[PDB]
Amino acid sequence: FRKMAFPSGKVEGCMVQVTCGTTTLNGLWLDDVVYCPRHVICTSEDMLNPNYEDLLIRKSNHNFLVQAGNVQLRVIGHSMQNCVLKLKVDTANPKTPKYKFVRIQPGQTFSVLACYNGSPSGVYQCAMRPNFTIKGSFLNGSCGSVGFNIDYDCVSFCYMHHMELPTGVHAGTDLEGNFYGPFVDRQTAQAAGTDTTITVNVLAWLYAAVINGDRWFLNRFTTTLNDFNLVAMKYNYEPLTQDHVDILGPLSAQTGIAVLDMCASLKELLQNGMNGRTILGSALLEDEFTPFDVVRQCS
Ligand SMILES: *C(=N)Cn1c(N2CC3(C2)CC(F)(F)C3)c(-c2ccc(F)c(Cl)c2)c(=O)n(-c2cncc(Cl)c2)c1=O
Repeated sequence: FRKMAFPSGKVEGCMVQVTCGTTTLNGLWLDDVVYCPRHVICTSEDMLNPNYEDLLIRKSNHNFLVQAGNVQLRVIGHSMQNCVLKLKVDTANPKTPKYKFVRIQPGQTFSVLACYNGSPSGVYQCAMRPNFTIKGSFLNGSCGSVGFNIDYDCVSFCYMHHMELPTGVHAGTDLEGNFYGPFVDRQTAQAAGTDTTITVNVLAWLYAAVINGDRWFLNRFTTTLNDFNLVAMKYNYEPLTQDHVDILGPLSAQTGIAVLDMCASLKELLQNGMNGRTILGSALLEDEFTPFDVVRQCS
């Protein structure tokens, strides 16, 4: 059992390099618009507290260089939308996939295509944490890398990378330029909230373990939503709702294991630990697989 990303080809053909003066980062080219982080218009002296509006007045169309590999795009308009710039270009991307922009909820997963200088370098699976950070793997130059899901033909873009916080976790926006959580595109102290564990995801992963033949943690007990939620609170797990129970319905049905029974098994794991045993080759409880992801990789 492994985190698996979506095939990246459809997004790879959308990545470009954006340069404003001496500042370069990655952009996303869809139809005749390139999307990128607005901090492309900054220099180092700006970063403690940029006035983006004032910085952008000194910028004309020709001050943005956009390159799609070799293909050299002509910028014919620009605007700022929240924390992204939209550069209108003369040429529609011929490789534009069917796509949508979506603002995800905490707990939801997506693939990241990490890019440097407009070139794709790696793909991996990630999650929006409850505190609205993502635990990405990004180096300097990665801004403008995107997070997405692929449903049949359609690319659903949900994340654009902006910044690494001092703690080494990552913050960024939806493709409308609104940050997830309370983060801002300046270099101030921005402490994260409690990184709580995504309970419904852990349950989904326990079901995937049963589907794949790891069953040692199935115990004799059941519990109630309220009693389980006391336990979740003590262990900094998200509260489980009836909605969560409902979305676990297919996995429950497939395995014959009532969601509240699986809850009682999780309770025991939280209270007693894993006593040196593994689940799906992991020595901790994994929370970055959704119910939806589990179905994908199991059947
Ligand atoms: C991303 N392509 C470059 N970079 C930044 N940058 C780029 C600048 C801000 C320096 C500049 F030229 F003036 C504009 C940041 C960053 C730092 C502070 C801040 F408020 C923002 Cl909005 C961004 C950054 O964090 N990273 C980054 C991203 N992911 C991982 C790492 Cl190790 C660094 C970055 O590459």
